[PDB]
Amino acid sequence: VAPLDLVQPISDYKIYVSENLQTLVRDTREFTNAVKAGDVAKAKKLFASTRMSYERIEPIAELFSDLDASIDSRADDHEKAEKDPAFFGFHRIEYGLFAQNSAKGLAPVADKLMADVLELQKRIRGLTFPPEKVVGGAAVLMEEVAATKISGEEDRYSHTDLWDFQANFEGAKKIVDLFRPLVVKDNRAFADKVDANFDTVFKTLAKYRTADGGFELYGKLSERDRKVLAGRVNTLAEDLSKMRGLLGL
Ligand SMILES: [Cu+2]
Repeated sequence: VAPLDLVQPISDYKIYVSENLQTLVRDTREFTNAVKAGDVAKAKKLFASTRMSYERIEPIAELFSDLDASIDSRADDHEKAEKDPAFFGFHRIEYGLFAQNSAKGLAPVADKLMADVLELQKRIRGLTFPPEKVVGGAAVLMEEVAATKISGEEDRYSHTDLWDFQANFEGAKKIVDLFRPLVVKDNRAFADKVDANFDTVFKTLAKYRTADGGFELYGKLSERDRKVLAGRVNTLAEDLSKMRGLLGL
């Protein structure tokens, strides 16, 4: 794959990233202001779907590692866990909303979160996307979805994990789709494989959908169901890992 042939997919991935940030900013506005207005109910129904935008751009969170750890960090990323004042973002607000069932003291965390999403948009505006970090970030995100997220660790309090899994798989697929034209040149069998693998994982999550387009609580998956998904998700990581090889990255 010639270097110049990598320019096209990246710039389209950026438009993609942009549209998700346009959608995130909006949904985070409605979401945060519901939190600050003490409407614990509205904020709970908006939580998972709001994050989908953020969870689809997670294959490149390294390119904004600081805003990542501000927006989407979790309790065990802080030495004082759920009562650490360094804990910010969705999952901090998730604790109050779902676990403790209140909005008390969440107004500060809400505005800071609104700030970070705006700052994330401002960043990516003029941020360049290394192709190996785009493909590589995808493969690893699949690696950690199968290895670590599978535990239910990301949304401890709401158990909205399947929303996030879906958004991760969708964001990762988008990348496979934008690179398929370069890949299919010498590895059509492999491109076809990757599609069928993603298709499998989507068909797997679809068993947990409801008509709204939402998902059952993650607890509802037995530890056997978890291991079956993990195996299917791990296949995705493997492919993205070999896809970046095949493209010369
Ligand atoms: Cu996340």
